Amino acid sequence: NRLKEKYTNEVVPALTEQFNYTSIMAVPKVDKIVINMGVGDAVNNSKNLDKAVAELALISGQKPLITKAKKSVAAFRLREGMPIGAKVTLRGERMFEFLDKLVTVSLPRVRDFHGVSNKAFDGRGNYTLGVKEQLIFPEINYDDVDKVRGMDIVIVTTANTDEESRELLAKLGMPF
Amino acid sequence: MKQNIHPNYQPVVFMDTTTGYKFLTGSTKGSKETVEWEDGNTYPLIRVEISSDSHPFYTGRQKFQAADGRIARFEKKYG
Amino acid sequence: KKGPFVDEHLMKKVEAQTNAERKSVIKTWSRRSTIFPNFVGLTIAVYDGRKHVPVYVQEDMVGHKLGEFAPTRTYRGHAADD
Amino acid sequence: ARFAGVDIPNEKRIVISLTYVFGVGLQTSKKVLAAAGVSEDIRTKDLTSDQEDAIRRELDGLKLEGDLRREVSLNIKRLMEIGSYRGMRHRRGLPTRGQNTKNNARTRKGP
Amino acid sequence: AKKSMVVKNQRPAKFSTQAYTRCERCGRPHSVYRKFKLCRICLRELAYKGQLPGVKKAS
RNA sequence: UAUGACCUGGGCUACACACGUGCUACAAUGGAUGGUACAACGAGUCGCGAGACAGUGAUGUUUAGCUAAUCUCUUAAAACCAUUCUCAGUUCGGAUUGUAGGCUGCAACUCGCCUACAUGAAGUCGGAAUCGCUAGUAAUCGCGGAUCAGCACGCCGCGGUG
Repeated sequence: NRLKEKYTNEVVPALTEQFNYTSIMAVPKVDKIVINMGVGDAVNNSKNLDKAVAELALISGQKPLITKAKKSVAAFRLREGMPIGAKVTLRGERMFEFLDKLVTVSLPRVRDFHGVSNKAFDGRGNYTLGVKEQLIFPEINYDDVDKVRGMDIVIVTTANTDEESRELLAKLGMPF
Repeated sequence: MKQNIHPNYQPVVFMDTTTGYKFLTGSTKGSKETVEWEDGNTYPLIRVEISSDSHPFYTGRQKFQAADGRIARFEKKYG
Repeated sequence: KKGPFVDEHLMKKVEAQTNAERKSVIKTWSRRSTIFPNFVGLTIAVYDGRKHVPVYVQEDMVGHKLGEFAPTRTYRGHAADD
Repeated sequence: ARFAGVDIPNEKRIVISLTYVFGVGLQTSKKVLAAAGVSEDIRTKDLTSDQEDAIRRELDGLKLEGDLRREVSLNIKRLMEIGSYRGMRHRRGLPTRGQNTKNNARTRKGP
Repeated sequence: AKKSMVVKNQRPAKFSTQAYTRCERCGRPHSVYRKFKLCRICLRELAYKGQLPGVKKAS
């Protein structure tokens, strides 16, 4: 990767400034993403959502799987069903194969007022995010984006520290 | 990894040129491809030459939107 | 515009109330008024024909006439519109 | 970037491929049609290779398309209550020419 | 009313913006030939007779 | 001593909604490309107002000519070839808007415009039906008066095509 090295060496000061000093192997650290359609919407055919699964294979984190709702909504009659909106559930050095999109491509492409999401307080050092359309990822996105069916973006630190998580993402790439 | 990933990572013969900063592997887009350009499957220019500061919230701080605001709605000598 | 247009007697109340006191209403008349940047921070009346409307001014009030200071074009309004 | 790289069509001139875009048009898109030296161009399904790279900031003279959105927004949403003789008519919805709204202007007026 | 609408525009008002002209028999509103200083409606009352080289039988 | 008035602006034109009501579109005969050729075309040296001009145009900057069988109007459009958009909510379609300017007048929202520009909604040929159209007739394109400081698709006449 590249942000392994600039991560650790650039947080060695922010080790001491933020909470833990001397826990030099185990400091706060990111965990993963999850990237989902989650639209609902399956009751029409579920097949348009089964092109949203090719939208998730198109953004190409990993294998685009789907979830079953626990109860099937009377207002949506969907009979629990497996297609609901897509799932990755992407983690690790693949995240480190994924974040340079986030910091130097994705929202600096979509140019929407530095994407402020300070509302994203997940209690303990995690941070949500969403998106409407994705004109992101050149030569992959286009000729099927007649409607981007959506995606959601949730980062998560190992730490329970929300503001140090703000300094952990906002350490690099995205102000809020 | 899965074994034999029948999902994507498929190599389009292109380049993730500059300040996306990626090259090519079993990989398909964005932040994934590789870290070098000094052999060049294709050469790193086709996307962009300006960085995340290509975002116009900060592009030399991006105060070229200024001036605006106080000539709204009256600093004038008519009427 | 070129060759501007402006009030006269309540221009002499711009110059009779800017110096003295920013307080009172006026038995106004104006289809011929403006607003200067000095004018902001005072109270003036608007001649509908019965109610000399006591409106103070904010900098938003760019140099329009008292025919359009406040919508004193009386039309009731909240009955069957749009 | 991207501004000129946003949502390429084929088959057109860049001028209609920018009135196509929210904003830059027949004064200015023809002005930078010439300033980038484009001139119909495309009808090609290729814009150029590098007159893009001219027309990044050569196109970026309009401040901005997102601040055309925030220019209508930043303009009128301050311009709410000057009167509000005009703002109430504009945002209640009638075309505020001072326009005769008796019968017609039926769509924006609302049937 | 015949004098606030005949005599009044005879009295000097502000301008042509205010004192719009008409014929001097009855101060009738516009549709007034200012090229011949007389109303259409009042000049028609002459055009019972007519002192004009125009053909009289409503061409 | 009042339904008679002087002034002052706001109404008079305001809008949930029906018919009166024409133009504009939906499109390739269009829409850009240009350079035509025409009747008109009446007020006027009171006023119209050059190839003198900043121009995106309003208008200045000059007003030449102008008591008209002078002159600015009066060089109208289609047919003309030139390129493409030859297919689509369409170089669209022009609802606004936000303006940024000029003209008019003492003043442009009520209670005139016009010139940009940016966004450019409907609208993809029109229920029931109606009305008009047997000659330059429908259709069609222009000019002037018309009112008037300002301001006219329908508002008078005349003719250009057919």
